[PDB]
Amino acid sequence: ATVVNTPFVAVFSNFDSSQWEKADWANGSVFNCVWKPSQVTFSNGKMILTLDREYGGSYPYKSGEYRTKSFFGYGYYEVRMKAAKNVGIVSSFFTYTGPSDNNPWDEIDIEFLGKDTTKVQFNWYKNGVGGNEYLHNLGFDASQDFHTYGFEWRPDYIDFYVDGKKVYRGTRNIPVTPGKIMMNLWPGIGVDEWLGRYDGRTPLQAEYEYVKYYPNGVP
Repeated sequence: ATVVNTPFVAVFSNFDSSQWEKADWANGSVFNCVWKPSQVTFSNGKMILTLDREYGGSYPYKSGEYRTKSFFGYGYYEVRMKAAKNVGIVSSFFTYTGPSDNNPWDEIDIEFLGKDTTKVQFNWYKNGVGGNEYLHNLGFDASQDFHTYGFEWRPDYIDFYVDGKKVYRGTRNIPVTPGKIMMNLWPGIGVDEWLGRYDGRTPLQAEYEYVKYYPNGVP
């Protein structure tokens, strides 16, 4: 149960599966899918999250959320990934803790709004209060090939990276509490102005090659 304070590397072409959990429940909130383990699969060196229709469940859609068992502190978080492109959905890479862990809801998000994959959205929560949505123009299409994305999280700031280059700093209401690293793919509900309305189109997938955490350095 020690916060991880040493380098962590999961390359999904070859990694210790035992450090991870597939979600098998519904997040609720603005997410119009249930998580199933069946929707997290592995091929071509990649972890694949697949949003697909769901049959006779309580949700119209199923999808995948993959989550570390460990909690991680201040430092540099990096994902290499290729977002799903579709109106109304999100592909993500983020850190999260909250009341499951007797913690405040402290979270740092990098989210690719399917409706426009030339943009990446940064956000974060502290004690359950967000309101930091910043949309960055990538200058390429995030769904077209893999790129790396990341943040150095520190007590006073979060610095956002795209392909090894720092493009933004947030300073307001920075989270404090070590979180689990997670990736998910979902259709939104009740959030049309933000995501567009979800199409209902399936299957859709987001693909990830790795996740790395460095307690010390940046690029």
